[PDB]
Amino acid sequence: SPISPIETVPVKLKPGMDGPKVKQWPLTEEKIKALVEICTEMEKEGKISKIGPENPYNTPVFAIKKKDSTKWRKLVDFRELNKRTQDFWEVQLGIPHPAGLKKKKSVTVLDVGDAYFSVPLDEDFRKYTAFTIPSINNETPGIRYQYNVLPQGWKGSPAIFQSSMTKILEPFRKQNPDIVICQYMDDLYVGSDLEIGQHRTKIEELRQHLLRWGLTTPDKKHQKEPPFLWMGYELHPDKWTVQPIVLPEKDSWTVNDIQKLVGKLNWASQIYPGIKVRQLCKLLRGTKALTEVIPLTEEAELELAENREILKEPVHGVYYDPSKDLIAEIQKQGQGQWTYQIYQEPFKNLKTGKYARMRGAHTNDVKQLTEAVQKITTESIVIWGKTPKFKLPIQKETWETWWTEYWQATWIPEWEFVNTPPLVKLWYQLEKEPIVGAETFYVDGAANRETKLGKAGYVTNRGRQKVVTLTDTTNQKTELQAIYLALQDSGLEVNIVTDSQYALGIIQAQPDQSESELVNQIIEQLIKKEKVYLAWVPAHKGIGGNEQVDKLVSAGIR
Amino acid sequence: ETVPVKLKPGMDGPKVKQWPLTEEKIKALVEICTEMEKEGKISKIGPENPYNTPVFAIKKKDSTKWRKLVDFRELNKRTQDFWEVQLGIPHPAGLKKKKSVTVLDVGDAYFSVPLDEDFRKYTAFTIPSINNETPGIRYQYNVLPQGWKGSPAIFQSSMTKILEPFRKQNPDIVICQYMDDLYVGSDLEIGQHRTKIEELRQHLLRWGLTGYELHPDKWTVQPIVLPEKDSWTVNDIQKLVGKLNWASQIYPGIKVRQLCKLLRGTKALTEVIPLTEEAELELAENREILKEPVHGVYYDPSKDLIAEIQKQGQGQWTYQIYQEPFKNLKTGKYARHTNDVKQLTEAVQKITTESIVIWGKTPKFKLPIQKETWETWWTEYWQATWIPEWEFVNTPPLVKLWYQ
Ligand SMILES: N#Cc1cc(Cl)cc(Oc2cc(OCc3n[nH]c4nc(N)ccc34)ccc2Cl)c1
Repeated sequence: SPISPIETVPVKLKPGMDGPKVKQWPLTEEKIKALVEICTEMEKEGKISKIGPENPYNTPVFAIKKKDSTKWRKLVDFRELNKRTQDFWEVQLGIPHPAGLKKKKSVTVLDVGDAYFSVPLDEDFRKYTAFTIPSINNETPGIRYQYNVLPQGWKGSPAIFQSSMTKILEPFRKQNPDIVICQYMDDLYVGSDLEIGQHRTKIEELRQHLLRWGLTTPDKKHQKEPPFLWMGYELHPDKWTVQPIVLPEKDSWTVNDIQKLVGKLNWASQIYPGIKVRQLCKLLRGTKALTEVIPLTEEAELELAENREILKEPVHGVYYDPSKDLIAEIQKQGQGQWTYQIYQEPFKNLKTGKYARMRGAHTNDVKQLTEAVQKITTESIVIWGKTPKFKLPIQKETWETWWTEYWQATWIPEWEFVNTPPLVKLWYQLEKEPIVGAETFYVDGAANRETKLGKAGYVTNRGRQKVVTLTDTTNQKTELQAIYLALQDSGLEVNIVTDSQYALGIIQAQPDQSESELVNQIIEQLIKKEKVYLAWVPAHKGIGGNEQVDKLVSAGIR
Repeated sequence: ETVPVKLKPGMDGPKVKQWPLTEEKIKALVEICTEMEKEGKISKIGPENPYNTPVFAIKKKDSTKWRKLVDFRELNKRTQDFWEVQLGIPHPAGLKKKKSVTVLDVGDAYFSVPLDEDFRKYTAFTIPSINNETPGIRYQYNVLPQGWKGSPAIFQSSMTKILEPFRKQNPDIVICQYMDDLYVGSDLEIGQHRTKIEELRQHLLRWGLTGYELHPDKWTVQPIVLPEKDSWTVNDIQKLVGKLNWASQIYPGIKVRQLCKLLRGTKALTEVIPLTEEAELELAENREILKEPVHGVYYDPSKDLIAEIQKQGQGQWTYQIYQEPFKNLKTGKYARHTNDVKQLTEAVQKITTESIVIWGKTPKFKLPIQKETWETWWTEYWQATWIPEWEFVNTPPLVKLWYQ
């Protein structure tokens, strides 16, 4: 193998740090042997060099035999040189998504051969790669070597190799603008819209150009055929898809089977529209053993099946036409479950996906819908360099009402309503000012931090009154109780006055779902009322019947 | 020759991620960096440079040309000894006093001065590819980069020369520089001011340096506002003591004891209760109190500045700069095709420049928006050469109205 004529990268050790001096464990003759064979070869090839005992650095070597075979393997444990090596720039910070790929006439995959070894190593660093093949026991000073090229398993090899291959290609890319070259790890992905004529030829100019550089790729015939089985995906000429998802029929489900499942399912979601994983995931909560058997909940079984259905056939995605636009459609699946599909030409999807997240402790569909829009927007920038025009199941007038009166800033890029149910709405609104001839409930809540004993109640202005005793509460929970009380006994239109900024805040937000069951009943209530006015006042300030509910709920509690 | 820059002790280079960017902002950046490369201001770099600072593209203040903006916030924090407790630029108390203050971009000055060979690497940035198809293009500065607060600290000496003439001949013009910008204050007629700014750019132009009108002395109060009404209701009074009771403990010597007494027992909210006069002596005593400043509130040069913004509706946003909560150094509002983010972005810059004009430093913003939404969008509306520090928050229901 060729060892690249190219320039080298300056490599430094971390500051105030010195090369490794780890002692070589003593080996069996078979391994000392093995290693000797292996090493002389690497030296024959230029890959390593023989040093003396003047160079004090040491990194432990080890030979491992075979699974089936009788071949030996050199293993160098660069854990210390690694712990002393500087940090490098992050290799590649994200991986191409198939759907971001522009359709090309022909694409050829060139896998560099023996990459790491095909590239020099900064001469002045070499000394740190020192290793020793021990002699038979202690007797006899070992054989010392040091790398000339990038050693496998060392911190910078991935980085440097990457750089080198960027520098090597620079030229070619100049005098070859229309050819696309994806660089990934030690692979080269090449495509052009030439007729197989100049393509099959341009491929060779590259290989030759790569060869002037020490880089040996395979020739044709030994060049892979499409569909490329790359990275979890199946890359065909005019479509792409995930690699065969095989959903296991089983008698009992262990934590681990369920996990592997959710995994396969989630990966399937990139192109298999409408995959759900909520019920399945739910089972995972609390986690017993890895080997523990979970019993499929009924919803769980129903999910699993809706899934098998979607997968019971095959879906593939198209590639990217930078001229056409991007459309993104989102649909409400279930409980904080969203599904989206991106396409340029109606119904020929580039990719799909889902959004579930619980952003907050209580939330609603308008707040979730925009969270998904954000998640999709970014995702588009990443893949395509631009954002999609959106078609959301929310009415333009609902959006605007919500957007307008909300405390926090929000902004959805271009969009259009699309009557594809369930539709997004607000299940209740609070009055802006007091209902006339409606009862004023002055609610309250207390809870003794010592006994965690609580008292929830109200005192209305039609002289009505109530108080309840709660047992393992907090003030937040008593104050939410008081309001539920007032909701419970008040009918079609109320006026509620609290001193809980917390309950105020919670409710003013129009939640429609909540992590609290208390917040959920209240929601259920507010949804029933015809008119609800809710206002706040400072507490422990002789205000209205505020003090009146105070003595009520404080009596015993505080 | 170059000046030696050294990272604050016990810390090292910025390893900040590059936010993803759109195709159009990417070409804009690719072109720009090629030219800067030819002109030798930034040179490509190798894997051996672990450092990284985000970079973006803006379309300045009402401009068609793309400007490349480098987010040096991390770096500025790590070199803070150098540009602050070393090569610091003293801030003119005078500036906030002038009838007129013009802001001029002076950022192209730096392109002359070279950056210490040993500091360069700290300046790495990346021009990211789309769909991670290729390695991002990595760069490092060879000269004073704009956005890095070390540049003015260094350049400070050469700006003194550039400006000594104009100064000798205009003893009552205040010249301040905060980062890439020059702030020029004068009490002259506007035509006169404009003339001197122009006379100023001539001087600047002989050294290579190639406005935007502020009116400090006209920046007034956002006095907490109590309504005036004929016929009150339990509500309004309830709301009255509410706001009133809150303005106290922040507004030294408020009073409610009267008002409270009108609210006794449990009556409907829809109930009209006339006002006693002593209670009226209360609104007034308070109302009057509100027009006048805080008292006891002084800027602490060693403490950070905070700015909170509340979305009020109809294109209106309120805000307050303070160092201790409810110890407001300054309050105000901002008012408006302008979505929430566009508007919030502009508020953020307005306040930031006032902040610079008055104290010479920027406030840490508490923005009422989703980190994500904001992150993806702001650069669309951003036009300053600096970027302030921000953190996201949820306005406390009561704060919005107590400030309405
Ligand atoms: N293995 C592999 C692999 C992994 C990646 Cl990310 C890219 C890749 O190449 C392309 C793939 C492209 O996709 C569209 C396309 N045109 N022609 C094709 N032929 C195939 N057999 C597969 C995909 C395409 C376009 C340009 C290119 Cl260069 C190959």
